[PDB]
Amino acid sequence: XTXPFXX
Amino acid sequence: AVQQNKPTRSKRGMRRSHDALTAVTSLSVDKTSGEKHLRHHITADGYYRGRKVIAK
Amino acid sequence: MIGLVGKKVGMTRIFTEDGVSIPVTVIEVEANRVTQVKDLANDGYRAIQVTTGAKKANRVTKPEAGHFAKAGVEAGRGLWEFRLAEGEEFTVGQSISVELFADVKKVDVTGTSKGKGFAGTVKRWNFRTQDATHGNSLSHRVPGSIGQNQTPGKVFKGKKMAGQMGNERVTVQSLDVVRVDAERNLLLVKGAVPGATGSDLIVKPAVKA
RNA sequence: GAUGUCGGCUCAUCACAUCCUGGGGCUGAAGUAGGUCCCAAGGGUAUGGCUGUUCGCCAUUUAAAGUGGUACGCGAGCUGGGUUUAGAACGUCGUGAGACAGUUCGGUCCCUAUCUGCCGUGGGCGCUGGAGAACUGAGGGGGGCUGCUCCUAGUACGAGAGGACCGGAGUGGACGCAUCACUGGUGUUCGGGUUGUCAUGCCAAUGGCACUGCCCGGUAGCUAAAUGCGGAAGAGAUAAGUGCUGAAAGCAUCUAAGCACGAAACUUGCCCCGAGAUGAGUUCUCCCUGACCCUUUAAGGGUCCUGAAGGAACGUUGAAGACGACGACGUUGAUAGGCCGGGUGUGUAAGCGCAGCGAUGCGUUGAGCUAACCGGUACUAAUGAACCGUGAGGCUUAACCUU
RNA sequence: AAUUCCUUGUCGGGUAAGUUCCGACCUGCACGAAUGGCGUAAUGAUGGCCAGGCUGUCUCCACCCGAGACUCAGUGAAAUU
RNA sequence: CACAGGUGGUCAGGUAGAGAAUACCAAGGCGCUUGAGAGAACUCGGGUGAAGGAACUAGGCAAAAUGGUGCCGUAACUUC
RNA sequence: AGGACCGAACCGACUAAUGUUGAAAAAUUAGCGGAUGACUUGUGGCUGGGGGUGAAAGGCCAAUCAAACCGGGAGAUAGCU
Repeated sequence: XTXPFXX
Repeated sequence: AVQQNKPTRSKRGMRRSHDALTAVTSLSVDKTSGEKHLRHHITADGYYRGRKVIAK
Repeated sequence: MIGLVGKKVGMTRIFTEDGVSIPVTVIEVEANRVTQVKDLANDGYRAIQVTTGAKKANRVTKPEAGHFAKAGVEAGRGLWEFRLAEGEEFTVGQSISVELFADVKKVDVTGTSKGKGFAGTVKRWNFRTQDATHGNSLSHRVPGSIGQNQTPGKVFKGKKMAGQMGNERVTVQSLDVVRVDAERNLLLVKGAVPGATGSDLIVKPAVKA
């Protein structure tokens, strides 16, 4: 949900 | 990272075909004490090549 | 023509009158005894089998002892074969000295290179090391990519990877012959040759020429 | 009920519409140097400034800094600058919440590899009696780059300026392999200097700890920046191309018959692997020359005697090694440790004496100590045995012994 | 310009070479005066840029000391299917 | 969880030191409940490095470097 | 004298690496900020869910927050799988 998995 | 299919019992057995243990071929016999022992190792009673190494 | 089997003694230098230092590898070439001669009629090709050095009598197996007995020569530490160039004739039991290289002026030296054991791609294939900083995560000396995407879908044969390095047959060609000492059974060749001290070396005249 | 994205890094692989090198036709090709087209994919094919950039511009190189495919190759290989969450501003739009493919600062990249694949390395069995070796080479990989200078020759060519083809020699760049003699790095297993502190009763002398306390040197090994070598020549068949003879077609014509040249491509030549090459090959050497019983009577089973060549195991081990493997040796013995001698390194030990009030200096003294190195030495450990492996090796046919 | 789309604007400085930076110019796409304008010493784990020193960040990696990885004995998971 | 975490007050030795920092120690308490070998790649935590010295990179990230006391000396600018 | 300076305890959390089926459902290691103050800390108390508190991030309110948790309406409804 934060850009790249899982940032 | 992980399997896509469950390996078979056959595949498990094949991998274990090299896991068998090997027994000692033979045990040496002390010339004086007469008991059997691993080659190049002292006997249980402290003998080695019939010399009666420390046994305390 | 035929070569000879020698032992790597070590490396030294030869000082010339003109103030030049020549790095030389000292090779001990003892008399090579012919143990078998092969011909087209029996073996389908021409060659000679030679032995050198000495071996413990108690450590020579009976099959090997019979082979030496037939040729009437003392047992050596090994057996090597050399092809004949359609103009060379040798007889069983003949001894070949280092004088064979009296006027050769250039030889090929073959031996077993030093064994490096399991080696990484950086050492084995001169792979470029990745960044030591700037965010690199546990990928400082790793190979990196080893292929392309779905299209090939496989790693190609012959891909350069980590593995055993050294301890294999290696030949160095066109080495100048510095000196031949029949009395001391020594052969000095400019430069280095494969293998460690005391290893077996095969010396043949340069094929390139 | 997820097929991770721009760029970079690492590692690549193929295509040829060829950037360089190689071979040619034409030229408004004198030469040098070019233009254009054909053949050719063997190898080679920049570093930096700016920007997240690909790209591009610029600086300076190079024989050349090729064009493309590979999920615009490659994040279960790395990165996270760009893009694309949540914070916050500027410009702009909106009354406002907010918004913009406008800008700006900040902002978690997980996975121990089952299978395929790949790089290495073993076990099993097979190859038809067993065993120890040396080979043949079907097949498969590696390698294949090129500058500059000099001679030919200031010759050919050219009004001059300028300036060769062909051929030969030398010396470099990049790349690859090997090696440690040299030059060096490393050398927490060698020696020394030195700070703080604790301890060995104390002095003296040493040891522990403080990143090896901090440092100065340095053996062996490993190693590059160190020093040796390599790309080839040659041969076969060709590509584009050039030809000879020669008809169809009285001529002409490189072609239809026949014949000769022709490139870094192709097949060899060079290096390495290689008989699981089940098409399992060849050569040399070595070992085994018992006696019975049963029966569904055969490539049959069992008992007794026998246990070879050789192997394995165990032990001491190696410039061999992840483990297996591989090599050396096991008392008829230098395999390892120790020991002896030497070398090397460090740099004048301790004790004692002398000089000085003392810190210290000097003599004994290039002393003491000294790892992996060199040459020697059975002092220690590598034990007699035991174990595995057998007892002449199927059938058919042919030629031979008894051509 | 934390604001400028065109745009790496133009010129100068700095560099062998500067889409960033600094100083000017003003054609302000779309600054502007308490949702403040323009200056400002000091302050800042704040943004951008340039120097000296320093270095394995790099050219280009080499060796060494330790903990894992590897082997033996004991114990003994996981995602997935 | 026999878990590298969290948890208020009190006591405060010696040498060096400005010090409750830091190093080595006293009293006292511990060696952290798998070991034994080997000395490959690779990963982790460190040491050293020829010549060059930011050529790295989005960016000097990381690393290296500076580091104490006394005296001397100390710019633009400034709200002094 | 000082929301003064350097720096332990103490309170914080700027950078990097490790870890990411971790020793740990946010920590470790090396650096880093404040450290007489708008400081920090023990004990007890008060504020309750469209409400609290908030030097303001939609932060926090028991590992849960653009409307906590527990029970109930309840087998809400689901033209969708």
